[PDB]
Amino acid sequence: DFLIKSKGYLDIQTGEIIKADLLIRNGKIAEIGKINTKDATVISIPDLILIPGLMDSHVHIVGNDSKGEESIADSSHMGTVWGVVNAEKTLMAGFTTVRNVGAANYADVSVRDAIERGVINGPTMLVSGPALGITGGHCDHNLLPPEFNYSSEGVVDSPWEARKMVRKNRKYGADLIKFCATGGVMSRNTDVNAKQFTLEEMKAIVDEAHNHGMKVAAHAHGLIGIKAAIKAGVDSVEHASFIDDETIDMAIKNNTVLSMDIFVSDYILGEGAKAGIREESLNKERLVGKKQRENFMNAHRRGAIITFGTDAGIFDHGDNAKQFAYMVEWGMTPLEAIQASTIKTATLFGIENIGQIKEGFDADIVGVIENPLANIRTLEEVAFVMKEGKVYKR
Amino acid sequence: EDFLIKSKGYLDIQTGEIIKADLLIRNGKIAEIGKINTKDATVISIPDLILIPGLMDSHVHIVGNDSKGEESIADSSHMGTVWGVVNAEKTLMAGFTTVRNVGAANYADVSVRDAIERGVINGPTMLVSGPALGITGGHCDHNLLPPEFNYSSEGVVDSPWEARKMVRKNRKYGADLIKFCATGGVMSRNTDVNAKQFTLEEMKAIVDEAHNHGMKVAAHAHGLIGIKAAIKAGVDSVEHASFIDDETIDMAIKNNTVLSMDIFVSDYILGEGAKAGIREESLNKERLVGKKQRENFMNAHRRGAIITFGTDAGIFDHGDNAKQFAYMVEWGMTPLEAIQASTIKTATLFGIENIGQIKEGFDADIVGVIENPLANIRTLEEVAFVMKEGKVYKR
Amino acid sequence: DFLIKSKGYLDIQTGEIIKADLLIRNGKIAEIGKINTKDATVISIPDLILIPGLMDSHVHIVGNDSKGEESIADSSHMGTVWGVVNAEKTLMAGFTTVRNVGAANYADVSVRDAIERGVINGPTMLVSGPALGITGGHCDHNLLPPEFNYSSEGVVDSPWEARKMVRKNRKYGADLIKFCATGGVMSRNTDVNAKQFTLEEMKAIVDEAHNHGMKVAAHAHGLIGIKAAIKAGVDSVEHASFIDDETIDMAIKNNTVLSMDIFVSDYILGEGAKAGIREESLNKERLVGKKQRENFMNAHRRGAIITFGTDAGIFDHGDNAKQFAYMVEWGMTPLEAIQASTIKTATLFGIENIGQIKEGFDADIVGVIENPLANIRTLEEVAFVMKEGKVYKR
Amino acid sequence: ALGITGGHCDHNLLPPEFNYSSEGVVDSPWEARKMVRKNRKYGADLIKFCATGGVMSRNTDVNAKQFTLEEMKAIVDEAHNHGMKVAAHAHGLIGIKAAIKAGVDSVEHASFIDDETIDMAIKNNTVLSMDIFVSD
Ligand SMILES: NC(=[NH2+])NCCC[C@H](N)C(=O)O
Ligand SMILES: NC(=[NH2+])NCCC[C@H](N)C(=O)O
Ligand SMILES: NC(=[NH2+])NCCC[C@H](N)C(=O)O
Ligand SMILES: NC(=[NH2+])NCCC[C@H](N)C(=O)O
Ligand SMILES: [Zn+2]
Ligand SMILES: [Zn+2]
Ligand SMILES: [Zn+2]
Ligand SMILES: [Zn+2]
Ligand SMILES: [Zn+2]
Ligand SMILES: [Zn+2]
Ligand SMILES: [Zn+2]
Ligand SMILES: [Zn+2]
Ligand SMILES: [Zn+2]
Ligand SMILES: [Zn+2]
Ligand SMILES: [Zn+2]
Ligand SMILES: [Zn+2]
Ligand SMILES: [Zn+2]
Repeated sequence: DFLIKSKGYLDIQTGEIIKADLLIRNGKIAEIGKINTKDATVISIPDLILIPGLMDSHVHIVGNDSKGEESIADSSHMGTVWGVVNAEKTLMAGFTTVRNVGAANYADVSVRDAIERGVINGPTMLVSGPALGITGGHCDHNLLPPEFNYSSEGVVDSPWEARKMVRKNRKYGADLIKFCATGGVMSRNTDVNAKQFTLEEMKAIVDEAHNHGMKVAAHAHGLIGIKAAIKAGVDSVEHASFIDDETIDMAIKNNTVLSMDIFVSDYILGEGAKAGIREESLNKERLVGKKQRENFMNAHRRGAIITFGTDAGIFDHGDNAKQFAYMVEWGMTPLEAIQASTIKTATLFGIENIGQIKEGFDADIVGVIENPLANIRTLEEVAFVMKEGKVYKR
Repeated sequence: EDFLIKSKGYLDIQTGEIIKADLLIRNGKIAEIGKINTKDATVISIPDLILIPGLMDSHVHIVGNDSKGEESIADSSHMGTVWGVVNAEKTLMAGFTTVRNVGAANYADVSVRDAIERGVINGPTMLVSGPALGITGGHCDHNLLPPEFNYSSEGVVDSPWEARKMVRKNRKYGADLIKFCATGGVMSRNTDVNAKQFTLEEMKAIVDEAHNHGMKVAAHAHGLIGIKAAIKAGVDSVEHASFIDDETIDMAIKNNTVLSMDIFVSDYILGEGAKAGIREESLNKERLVGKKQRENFMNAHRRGAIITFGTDAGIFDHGDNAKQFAYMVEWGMTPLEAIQASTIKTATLFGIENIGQIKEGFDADIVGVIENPLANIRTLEEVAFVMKEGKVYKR
Repeated sequence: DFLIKSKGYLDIQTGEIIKADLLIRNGKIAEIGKINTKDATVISIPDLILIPGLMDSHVHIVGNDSKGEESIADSSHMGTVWGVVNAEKTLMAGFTTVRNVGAANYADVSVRDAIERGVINGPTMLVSGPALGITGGHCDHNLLPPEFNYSSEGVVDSPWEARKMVRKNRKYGADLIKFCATGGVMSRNTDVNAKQFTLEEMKAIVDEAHNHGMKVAAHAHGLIGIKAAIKAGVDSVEHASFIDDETIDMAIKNNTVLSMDIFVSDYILGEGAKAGIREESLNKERLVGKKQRENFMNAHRRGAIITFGTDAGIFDHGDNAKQFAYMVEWGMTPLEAIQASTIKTATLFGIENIGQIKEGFDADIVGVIENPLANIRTLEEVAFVMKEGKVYKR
Repeated sequence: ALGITGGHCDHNLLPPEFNYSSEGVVDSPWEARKMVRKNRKYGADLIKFCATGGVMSRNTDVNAKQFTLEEMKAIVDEAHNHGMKVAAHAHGLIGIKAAIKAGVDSVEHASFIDDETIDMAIKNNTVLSMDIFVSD
């Protein structure tokens, strides 16, 4: 049992700093206010303001981050090694629950299960397994000559094939299903504006996933794909870069969350240009970047649900909180930006008893130096992290 | 040669009346009822015993490996066949003369069935399903190996035409009926009991093809949404039916959908099975299912739904099937209704005539028992005389 | 414990009937003499003479015995069902240890393990797994058209292929290795007098098997294959139908046991002719039958070790004891015939503590009506069977 | 690790219907040669093989030799050609002899090593890597 004495805590619903102590037992926030101090151990942390543990709705924790010629023939296990490292970095940054949204060989379930079993430290991961795509789509790997005839793990090309891949992902322990509805920036030979998958295929994916109580995320930059994903019944649209007034309203009507990664565009065009990102990808980034944040601002105003998704993996894991500054700059209040990373994500994830400092809820608590409603860039350097009643950072 | 059964009196399963008579048995049928011209050959003098028709179980798994421990880990599938021989005898000796085997691999169930039929081994007449059909990762699938193995079990199908083909394949290799998983289950790893498995289109395809070949369809379904779908697809029986509500009990009544409910086996799983080697995930899913199923069993009987005697023997010991009768009367059936559920009700479900009744022309599947079963139903738990097809197997 | 009081017991070495009691503890014969019936519990069988449990060195317990058109498309599991039936029949006939010498799919290890676990009743089986043969050999199944290109489980065609099949059999639990060194009677398109396998292949089979502590049996009718099998170093030659003076001496020198089935030829030409045995097989039986028993007589005289192998499976399981009468008629004393089925087999099998009613040995004991040295045909109907301290027949 | 079909390095935990053999299973000198080459291809520093049965595996005789000497020599020759060292798992005496005779750089466990073959190891610079603690 822990008793947490602090400068106060953010009531995320109201936007209030409230001065109270927190009693923690069985990894849950047991009690809030003045508590009987005779009992057990005390976390004296009186200068820090406490916020609920942060959430990212779009990460790629597992994957090889080694670069250069020496890493060319690396096995898939190197990506699992990197997953361990990056899971720690994500948690230490104050992110306690994340949505891993594409990985190969179910190494994402392995890292998730290892965290859950307390083998390694990291956030609670909700994992997708291999993302589902058409032949030659964004989800497919178009880097080998046709003599190889290589298609990646999640490539499906009929409603029933798609159905079966959803079933196979669930079999090997996926929490959600992810699919590419358009082309993308980071892949080779994909049109960002063209729709990938027929609506029948998209509907089959969504129907099957929901039947198993799994939520569906859809990668979609181009407008025609965003429309189709919403119409198919997805729970979130990732990126949503060219969303217009009419289909923002479609999303509002259908409770479709818009998981928009407005920060990562600056990394790709700046730091990523000489990091090793291809020339074809940088040109597709120009088409997407500036237009996405304009649409982000419009979508928020019109009233669409937007979550905090960063596409961490492209940029460094642990730097996820840099998106908060971008989020307020493009039309959100500091409170709204933090709500997008807590209560909004919680609903999207379909997990209750997280995202709020409230009695009964899980003890996922982040301590921060300044007031986050005054300066949101304090989230970029957190000073206390507790996940499930365990302290990982001081 | 002919036999004369001098009994304390047989039970007319239609009426409830212990009609005192004698029975002449020739060619494996009941030829004469009443006082007969004692003409021919030998006399089965067994006058302490009340006579009932041979008992039926609509849900068994006779073939399967019952060996436990580390020593049995790399056993071939033939061990499950060996056990099948053992368990077939144990089933017949417990007074069950016709059973419906409802899920087995490699058509070993048709091999055991045929062996019994050929007189190679002793056991009940089996109606066999072959491999049960299920989706990838479903209850019918084996979810115990790593993804690297990419293992899916025999009856895994994932499209209406794949499903169609599997029904045809089972028929090709000698199946009598078709069985499929409509929801997740208790005993499997990584299955949601509440969630539906298969699309309705898939289910309808299975049913349509099976019925086209004169095969009946059983559907494993715990969750309500899958029970609805199975009935709507047109199955002949819903196994378990654990979360069936008022509305869909009426659906079943309207469509002649039998409810094959296993109310006994839950006590074995939570009690004896907890230390026997049943996984922690399975025991938690049993607590969700068990108590609620029997409440729904009581409600379904009262609303007027056809319920058969199905035990899920294989989980518990084969031979102990008759233990469910006590549970059956306790949960709203009369002693007569519980025996009817194991005789006439099952015979219709099985689609076999000339069985389930002590009547002239019917098959000589006759069980002798000590006390009156309408007085004490637990006498069925220890039968003293078993005749199957005019041959005596127990005295 | 068990205290067996009988008329007496056959001393298998001397041929005398010793009067004593037999104390049984933990499956072994603990004491032989006048024994204080002390703790427990007495088996009074005063009319019966006790002999060691009988052995067969050549059986096929697992295999489909169903005939007619209805059995044509039977799965291999029907052979397993029949295996259960035939194991019981073998044990009730007073055979407590047998050597099963060819079966498919490791169904023989399944039946053996089921008996060992006490799931079913039967003798202790020593099993071979699939017999090794060349393409188109006696061990191969030559009943399908060439379009099918079917070769059976144990077909090997190089020394390293043969090595690997031995290793594979051991992996899936075989006790011994069996191979075809010549063509046979019961197969289609095989020359009985032609050698199958090169010597190099034969030597590789034997070397690998011996390296693992497995014994090697070789099916060999034709003289030239018998020679080769002995030269390769086999522990037994099955059938050995055309063995001459020179190679009988080869067998004596090398301790090569001759497992000869003299009875079964009368079944094949008589009962089997109408049972469904093909015309090509009956003609090859006429070449083998009469000549084999003449050679059996010569080999015994010259001093070669001959065990009791019947080829049960062709004829009915349980009728194994009929070979005893044939065995005395062709040059053995009644004692020598029973010795061939007890002490001789035990050595061949490589199992100690069986085959003798002796202190420390296993309680494999058969009770019989008359004296077996007076009338050997009492073995054809035994009255008492105990295997490993358990009574199966009274 | 390289091993025979059904050996200590093989995994004998599945039914014969699966026909599963593990990654390093080799059953001829040239197969063995190839697996050494494959291991080197994907970055191995040394080669390890099972020369006898072991404790922790299912269905293996600890005192029986696994691999022919020819196979063993092929493994060692090929590894040495690439400047890789060879370790050999060996409990039983008859396998330890063979591994030394084949020219391994170390014998792992070496549980039943006698006077004569300790001298063989000394003469050949064969290191004995012995795990005396783990049995407790
Ligand atoms: N707003 C952005 N440009 N985000 C980057 C998109 C990255 C995404 N994985 C793709 O390849 O399409
Ligand atoms: N009353 C019961 N618990 N019935 C369910 C028995 C187990 C069932 N075959 C399953 O795994 O789903
Ligand atoms: N002595 C004999 N009858 N030998 C022939 C027995 C049949 C033997 N299994 C074969 O086909 O060769
Ligand atoms: N006494 C010992 N060192 N025992 C442990 C041996 C471990 C080795 N991996 C084996 O199973 O063979
Ligand atoms: Zn958590
Ligand atoms: Zn994307
Ligand atoms: Zn992404
Ligand atoms: Zn706002
Ligand atoms: Zn019948
Ligand atoms: Zn079920
Ligand atoms: Zn069942
Ligand atoms: Zn009633
Ligand atoms: Zn024995
Ligand atoms: Zn033969
Ligand atoms: Zn034979
Ligand atoms: Zn003699
Ligand atoms: Zn080792």
